[PDB]
Amino acid sequence: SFSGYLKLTDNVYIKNADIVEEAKKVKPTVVVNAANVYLKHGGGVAGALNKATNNAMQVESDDYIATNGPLKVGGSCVLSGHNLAKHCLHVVGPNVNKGEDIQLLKSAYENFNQHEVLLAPLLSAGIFGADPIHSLRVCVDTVRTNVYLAVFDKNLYDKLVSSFL
Repeated sequence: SFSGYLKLTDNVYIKNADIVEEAKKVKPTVVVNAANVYLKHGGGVAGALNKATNNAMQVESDDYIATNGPLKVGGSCVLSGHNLAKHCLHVVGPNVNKGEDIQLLKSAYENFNQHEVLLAPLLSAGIFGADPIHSLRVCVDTVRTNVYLAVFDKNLYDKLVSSFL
């Protein structure tokens, strides 16, 4: 079970944590990856989760892409969670640095509603370029299932909690 989280709403919780370390500790049913459409887990959360699986996530992902083609921005797929979780829900939030529509962030968060409980990062935050305060707002206003958000950056976590409406 999840420990040390601050409750933001009925169903959204938040913690200043490294999502890889959190996943290894909890071994949740679902860990969300901040994926791109190609499932190329190079950096940010995706690079870190993939490195923790010894690249097994990338090998599985390349086979998934070879069979199915790329995901849509705002879409997702369920793959193995490897040593981190039962499943990994790869969700593609819009990458504002690639000129993608920020309105797709709500569509991206809607994927979380297919799972009762998830360990997740803030979608489109970090190297995806969106405002994490906005991502948290969209998360709380979209996700209805139980989401445990791991925010790596302490200063960002404090800003998110202190500005939460």
